[PDB]
Amino acid sequence: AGVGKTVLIMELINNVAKAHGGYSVFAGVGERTREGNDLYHEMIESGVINLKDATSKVALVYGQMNEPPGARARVALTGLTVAEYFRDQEGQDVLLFIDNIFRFTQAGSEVSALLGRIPSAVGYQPTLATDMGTMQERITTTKKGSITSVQAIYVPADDLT
Amino acid sequence: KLALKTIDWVAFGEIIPRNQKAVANSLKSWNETLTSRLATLPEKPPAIDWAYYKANVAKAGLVDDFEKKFNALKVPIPEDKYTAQVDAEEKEDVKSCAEFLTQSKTRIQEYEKELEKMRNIIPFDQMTIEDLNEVFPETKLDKKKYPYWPHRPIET
Amino acid sequence: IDMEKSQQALVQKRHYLFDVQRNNIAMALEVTYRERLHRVYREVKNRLDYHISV
Amino acid sequence: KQVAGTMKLELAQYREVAAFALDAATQQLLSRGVRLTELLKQGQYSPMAIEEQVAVIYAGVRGYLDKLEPSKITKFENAFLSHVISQHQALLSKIRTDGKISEESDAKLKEIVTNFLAGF
Amino acid sequence: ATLKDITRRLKSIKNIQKITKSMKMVAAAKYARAERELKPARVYGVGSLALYEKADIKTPEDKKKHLIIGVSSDRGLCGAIHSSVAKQMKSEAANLAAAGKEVKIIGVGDKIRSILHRTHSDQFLVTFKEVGRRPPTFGDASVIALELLNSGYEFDEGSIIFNRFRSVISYKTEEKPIFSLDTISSAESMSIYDDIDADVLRNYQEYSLANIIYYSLKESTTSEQSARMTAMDNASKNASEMIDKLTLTFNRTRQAVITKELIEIISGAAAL
Amino acid sequence: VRSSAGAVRDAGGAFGKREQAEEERYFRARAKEQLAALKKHHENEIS
Ligand SMILES: Nc1ncnc2c1ncn2[C@@H]1O[C@H](COP(=O)(O)OP(=O)(O)O)[C@@H](O)[C@H]1O
Ligand SMILES: [Mg+2]
Repeated sequence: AGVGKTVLIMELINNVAKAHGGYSVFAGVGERTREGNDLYHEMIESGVINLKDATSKVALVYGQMNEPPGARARVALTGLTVAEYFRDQEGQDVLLFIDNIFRFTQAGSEVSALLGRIPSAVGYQPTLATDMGTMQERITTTKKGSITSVQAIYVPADDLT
Repeated sequence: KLALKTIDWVAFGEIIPRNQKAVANSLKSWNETLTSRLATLPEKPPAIDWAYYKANVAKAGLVDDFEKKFNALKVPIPEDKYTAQVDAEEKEDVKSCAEFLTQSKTRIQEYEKELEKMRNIIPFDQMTIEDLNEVFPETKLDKKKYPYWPHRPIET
Repeated sequence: IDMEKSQQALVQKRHYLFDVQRNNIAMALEVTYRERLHRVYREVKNRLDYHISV
Repeated sequence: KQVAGTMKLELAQYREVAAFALDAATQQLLSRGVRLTELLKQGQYSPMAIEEQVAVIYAGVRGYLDKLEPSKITKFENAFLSHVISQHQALLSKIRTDGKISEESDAKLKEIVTNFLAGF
Repeated sequence: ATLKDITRRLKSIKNIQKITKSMKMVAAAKYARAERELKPARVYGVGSLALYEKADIKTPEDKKKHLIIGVSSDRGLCGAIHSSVAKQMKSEAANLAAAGKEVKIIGVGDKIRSILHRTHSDQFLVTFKEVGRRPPTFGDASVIALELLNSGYEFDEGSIIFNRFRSVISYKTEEKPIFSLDTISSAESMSIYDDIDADVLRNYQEYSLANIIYYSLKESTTSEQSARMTAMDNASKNASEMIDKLTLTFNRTRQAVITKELIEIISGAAAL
Repeated sequence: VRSSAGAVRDAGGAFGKREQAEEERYFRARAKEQLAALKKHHENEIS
């Protein structure tokens, strides 16, 4: 926390997304709502989000950290679905920014104990790897389209292990 | 009530003889503490809500008596007896304006006298040894102690 | 000559030490007076607060 | 914003070379860092008005306190506050109302600090 | 602390111990070389001092100009080498100034300058750095003597303080007097020496100054290398004791963490 | 349990800060020297 994940991802949106022909998607998963509003207004100012015409180049999905775990565990899938559609039917390049994709895991962990599952190594659900794989495996560049996925991943207490 | 004459401090510190700095610094510090205290105290004593208060007491007569005694009775105020240092000011006028000024000005007068005397002298290419003896009494060769030629101690 | 001129210049402003002393004495008396005022005020309010608390 | 920025840079540089305690440049860098450090100390239940904080930090960061010892900085801070709160209430009101250190305000601040430093 | 704090501390101390062992080995090699080079310089310097102790020269008791030279190095981590020398220098300088003299100081090595830069900061005639990087040579002593003579502080008496190397484990701080030719000329023991005007004697004094400085350099470097070897050995030993204690603590903490996580899992499993 | 390179400054204990300062002071000195040389070269190359 406090190292530059959000600033770096905003910088990437500033560079790549602004000068990118294809569409773009931003799924804010379990992050501060202040930042969601700041991004909305910065995008409106830059022009990627146009409130007047139909020339907007970014679709936003928000599941911020005031939501109950059920919504945080699924807003990533909602953003991923929007990106998947733009990949397949539109048959075009897509960007997909997620911030953070650790809140998906964490939100999955906040309900596992109440669903009757014994916990795993460190208070995590037994299905951590499978639950994360069944999501990260739809964010891919198939032969029908191409998703460039940038993910911010919180590392609790700087512990990379 | 209060209007304190302003001060310059770097100026103030120029006027303390070395034998008197030990009291000057203490006076500075005491001024500092007192000024901080005065700033601490408020501009006015806060008011009193006599009506409400006497409305919230049983023996309204007793509180009325205290209120009236407060109104009639006032507080004293100190005097300038501790300001006897008034006297000192006049004494200073003597050194500053009468004594030190006067002898200082006379010493000036003499220093001028000497300066214009030393500035109006013939070009040295025209002068004579008697002239050096008189303008500079340092070039005189005392015969009272070296009567014989050269009147110098040759080891010189 | 210049040394004497500077000394004379300082003579003019010699009076600041007395000025400081006067300011100090006056404002010290003022401080004591204000302390007396506030002390009577505080004691009387505590005095009467006794009765209301009772 | 104007003053705390330079203060932030000065403390950031100071914290790097702090673990020890030669040359004039780095010696003065440590001196300035320490002066600012003792400037930031404070008591309890005595918060300061923003303009007063600006005055103190400006005095400290503009090389004025670099002459003083670092054990006396608290004495300065306190006395300077007491002096300004009475003699120069107008300047503090100006800084609060206009919300910036204008050029005239900066020149005043400069002369007040220069006078007070020597007179202390 | 927590397990990560202990792990980081343990790794750091292990690195420190490795480094100190390597430095002890390096210092030991340099010490062996320094002793080897010190034997001949020992005979040479003792010979150069021969004259003054054979023709007993008493310094005049009517002169105020004195010189203090203190030989050390730039390198640290040598224990109480620079400390002893600086302590004795300030002792002697205080004594001289209490006797009403006009002392100066030459510092051969930074650490001497630093130790004496708070007090005696103004008596530094000149100081020399870059000592200790390579073994001192006669070139260094010649340069020091040359810059002492060139800098026109004609001294009336002298002293040099260096750490005489006794043994691989011990050293002593000495004070070898230095005389100016004013004292050699007016010494009755010197009336026996033949073919001696006041010019050959001046060249002889300059050479003897270079000789004594070189002797002190060799003794000081030998003692310093010995002290650095000893200091590094002791530091490595202390790091080893600290590593043992921290390894015990780390093992306790690792087991405690395993037990804590396992009990959390068990409680969660049984609390369904 | 092993040790790795650059661990003294990873712990951040006393040795870490001591090393950081021992580096920073030296390189501030060298930067000052190099800046002086750069100014001298600037002046000497105007003509
Ligand atoms: N490029 C940058 N330049 C300067 N400061 C930065 C930069 N990126 C981040 N920061 C600092 O990090 C803070 C923001 O961190 P942020 O990236 O929002 O947190 P996180 O990465 O934990 O989401 C800011 O207050 C700022 O001081
Ligand atoms: Mg963030």
